[PDB]
Amino acid sequence: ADALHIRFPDGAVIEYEPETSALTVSGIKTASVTASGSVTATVPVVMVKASTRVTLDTPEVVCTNRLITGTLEVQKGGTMRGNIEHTGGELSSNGKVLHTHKHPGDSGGTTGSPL
Amino acid sequence: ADALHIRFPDGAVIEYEPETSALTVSGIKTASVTASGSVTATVPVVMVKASTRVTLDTPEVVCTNRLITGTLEVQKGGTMRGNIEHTGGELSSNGKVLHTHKHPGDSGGTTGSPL
Amino acid sequence: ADALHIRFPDGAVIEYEPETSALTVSGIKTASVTASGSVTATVPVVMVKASTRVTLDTPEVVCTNRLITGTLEVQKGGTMRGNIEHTGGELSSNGKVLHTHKHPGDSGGTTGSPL
Ligand SMILES: [Ca+2]
Ligand SMILES: [Cl-]
Ligand SMILES: [Fe+3]
Ligand code: NA
Ligand code: NA
Ligand code: NA
Repeated sequence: ADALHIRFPDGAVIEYEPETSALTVSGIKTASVTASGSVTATVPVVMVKASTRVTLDTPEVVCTNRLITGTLEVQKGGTMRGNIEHTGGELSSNGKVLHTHKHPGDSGGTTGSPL
Repeated sequence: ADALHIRFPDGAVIEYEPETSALTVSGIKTASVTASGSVTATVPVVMVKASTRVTLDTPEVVCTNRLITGTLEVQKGGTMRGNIEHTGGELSSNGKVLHTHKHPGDSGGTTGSPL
Repeated sequence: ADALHIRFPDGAVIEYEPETSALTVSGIKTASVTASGSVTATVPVVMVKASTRVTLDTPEVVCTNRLITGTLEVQKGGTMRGNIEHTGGELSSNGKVLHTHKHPGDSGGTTGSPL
């Protein structure tokens, strides 16, 4: 056909509105999509507003350019290439702080912090 | 109308079940959505269970709060702010290990590792 | 029923093609899905091709295994565990470079860079 406009007894909406070219699904509890090949979305802007969590349960997540986050937790290691510029706190490894650490010196005293 | 309940000859299902408020798409090979503006999902929990890969092919991925990963690979650099606490292995740069590295000292010997 | 094949006056397509088991939504401007519980996608490959941005506006994004990115920006700190191997530039914290930094030594001179 030529239309999609559904109002359900639970208050859900599933429709397409060609005047504004808007596909709307609202008022549902769950959605799922199960496919054997691929799911693709091609659009300038993707917004996911998830008040609990977004889980990407996969061997690999690839971000092709920039990734921005508030906090980061890495569990099992990694690699980094390129200039990595840390500021605004301490970058420590096993308690040793990059910008402030000292060493025993070579003649019995202590070095200063990094120059 | 008021219902959406489709069973296809390939075994796929596309339906909405208002008793449980559940939208189900199953038994398909591929899905795609192509839009000129935006795609938005607003829901407490998003689960993506992808046995091969999730690719976010975009100039920028933004996580507004926490990001947790198993391993991390950064290809082209970055910035970090705030306290970054590494433990449980070596944090190295060009082979130099933050928590264990030593230097030639200022009078001919070698420093100890970081205090 | 047993079919889903819609052509709209704006040129949009919403259909399922059982010959190839392909669900297609195309030629739209916006889509949104609003749910009170969860949205789940289970499929080997997820592709998001977003010419402006992907935003995960959530307390927590979890990648269960590998995360790969071009650049990284961490705004508010974090933790890292496991071996983290940086190469191919400078890893600095508050201007102090892991692989090249020096210290005042313990007898009035300057240390060398890391061994
Ligand atoms: Ca000395
Ligand atoms: Cl010294
Ligand atoms: Fe040092
Ligand atoms: Na530490
Ligand atoms: Na290294
Ligand atoms: Na720095």
